[PDB]
Amino acid sequence: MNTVPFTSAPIEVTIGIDQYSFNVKENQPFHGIKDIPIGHVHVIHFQHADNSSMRYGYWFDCRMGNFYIQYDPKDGLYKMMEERDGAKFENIVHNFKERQMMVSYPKIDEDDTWYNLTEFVQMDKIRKIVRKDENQFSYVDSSMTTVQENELSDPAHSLNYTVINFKSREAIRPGHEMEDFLDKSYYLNTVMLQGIFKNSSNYFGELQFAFLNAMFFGNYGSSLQWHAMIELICSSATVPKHMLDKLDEILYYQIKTLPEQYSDILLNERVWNICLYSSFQKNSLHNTEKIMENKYPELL
Amino acid sequence: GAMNSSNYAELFNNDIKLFVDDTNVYRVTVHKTFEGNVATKAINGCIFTLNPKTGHLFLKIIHTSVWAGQKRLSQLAKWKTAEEVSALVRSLPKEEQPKQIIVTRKAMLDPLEVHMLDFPNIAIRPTELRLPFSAAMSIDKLSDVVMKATEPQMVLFNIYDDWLDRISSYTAFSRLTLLLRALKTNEESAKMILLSDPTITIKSYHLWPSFTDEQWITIESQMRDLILTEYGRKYNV
Repeated sequence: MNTVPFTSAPIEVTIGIDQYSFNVKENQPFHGIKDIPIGHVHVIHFQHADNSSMRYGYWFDCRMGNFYIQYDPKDGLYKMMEERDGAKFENIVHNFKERQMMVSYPKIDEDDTWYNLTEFVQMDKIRKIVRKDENQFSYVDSSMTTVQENELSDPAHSLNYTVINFKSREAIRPGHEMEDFLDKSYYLNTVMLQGIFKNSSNYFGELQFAFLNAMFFGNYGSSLQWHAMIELICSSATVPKHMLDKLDEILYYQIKTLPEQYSDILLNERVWNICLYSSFQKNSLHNTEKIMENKYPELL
Repeated sequence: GAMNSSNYAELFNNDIKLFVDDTNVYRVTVHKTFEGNVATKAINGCIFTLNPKTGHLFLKIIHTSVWAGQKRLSQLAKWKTAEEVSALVRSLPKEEQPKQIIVTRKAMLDPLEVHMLDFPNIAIRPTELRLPFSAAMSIDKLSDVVMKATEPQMVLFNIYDDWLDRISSYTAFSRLTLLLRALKTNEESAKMILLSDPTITIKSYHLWPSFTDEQWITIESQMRDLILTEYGRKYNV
């Protein structure tokens, strides 16, 4: 189990670690998070008590280095940093654990929620969507735009999601206009899966990362990308059976985790009604359709 | 965006534009079968593609063979319309290509946008105008060429005859929409108004009768009376 120590907590802040969250008081003796499960990516996220503007946070994998958080009073945020000195890092963590100045990642043994949300998400793929190659961890916030949003403005601070545009020459073969617009199988299987993603795992990894950035940061462009990747599958007549069965699991756990009170801002009525009730795959998402009908029947 | 009464003069400026009306592309008669079920029989249709400034009409005749063994014909008809308008634009020299295509029905927007991806600078727009272009098949010479077609054909007309020698394109369009609205509302009464007097004929190379300026005023008044008379009958008003 790995540890993200904190230098201090000089400003009152709600701290997120994956799907969990904790309130820390101004100058409270808080020195970080221990017992973080090895084997998954994680996200540590922040919302300041005195300015709920900019949710922000860091995607990381404790297998890739020793990371800690330090408040920067100039830039006014909690920053993730890497410690290259292993013995210094172990000595700081040991001191904080002995003084019980750390919260424990509160995982229930029965509880596969975080695995179910991050099954296909890998740090190397996050670092290609979020470009800052000098760090092994990835900063995301509420306001960051996507490459596609910027096309329709600082490119270094952008989310490089794969551009999906149903009315683009990439999506429509000359001579197959009606076929390709009404059945997106070409666009899904040849252009996206065989061409850009190489396999369904990379496609699902990006879809899962988009959802988590939408949910944890209220990142609007991430929400658009999540819905576009759902709609591209549901709008395709020809999808491998394993991909449909896996999409149903992926979406079920996303819909299960979503805060009930955020459904109005995180769920697109048009996309979900189309995917569940009109699309080629309207009958392929049994688990997702049942949880959506029982939890958010007003959206539908 | 959408074309309405706020931007009506835009139709007669010097930016090439076309109206596309798909109403008459897929046309059927509905009839009983021997077993007492119902069946459709397609008849020849047409795309109505009009330059409202010049009167140039690109009438693409849709022959019934294009529907043979096809499904969801009302959906296909929109895509076939977009395919043929796209083909017409590509057939025109660059300086004759439209800068805007206005579709009379909003269901034509996505099919035309997708067929015109290669032309990102041609704007595809809906209109809030209710234009009577469905009544095109009430113009005897347009009906005759559509019904006689034995294969796909494009026929070029000037829907204003020689009117632009005497009137502006705004006035020519107003006269056309009034004639087509009257033909749509009461075809028999409109044709009686147009053809009753046998001393006024239609030139071989025209669509409408050779009315003098004063006779056009009389005809236009009789068309307005027809439309009001019919509105009084519909609503008992």
